Formats: sequence, structure tokens, C-alpha cells
Amino acid sequence: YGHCVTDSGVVYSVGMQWLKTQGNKQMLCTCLGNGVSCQETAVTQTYGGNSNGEPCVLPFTYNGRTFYSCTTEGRQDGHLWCSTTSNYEQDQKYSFCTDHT
Repeated sequence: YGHCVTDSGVVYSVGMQWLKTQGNKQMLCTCLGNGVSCQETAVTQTYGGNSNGEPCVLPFTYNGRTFYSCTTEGRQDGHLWCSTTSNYEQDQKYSFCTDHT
């Protein structure tokens, strides 16, 4: 009835995007309306960019929002990129991402 719970105790809320692990793999879990879905891996391969590819540091904050993985909200081209420094608004250290092609 709105609130989202993973049966683990975490009483999320309809729209409290979060991140869940599998004791080895990463996975972003979110509660929409029909239930609770997630994004396997979440992250993506990083090449060149500003960090020549490296372990991003998400979920980070950009433009005032948050991103648990790559994103193209910082450009008008469509190239996926991520952050490698908790402080991207100070360092600007970011990397790109493929995902598809």
C-alpha cells in the first residue's frame, strides 16, 4: 500500500530508490508502484573520459540529484559517464560508459 519493504526490515517508501547487494554482486533496487524492481549490476564499463576508466564512486550527486551508475545528464550528446570522486562538483573526475555501443 505504498511503502516498499524488502522483508529485511528496510521499510522504504513508494519512490525511495536504493541499492541492494547480493554478497558479491551489485544491484540497484527501487519501489515503483506495482511492487519493487531493481537493476542488475547497475554500474557499467568505463573507458577513457576523464579518468581513463576506473571504479566510479556512486551513488553520487550531480545537478542536485543522485545516480547509482553512469548517466548522460551532464551532456547533450548522449555519452554515458560516471564519477570517480565522491566530490565530482569539486574534482570533476568522471569517466565514460558503453553499455551498448
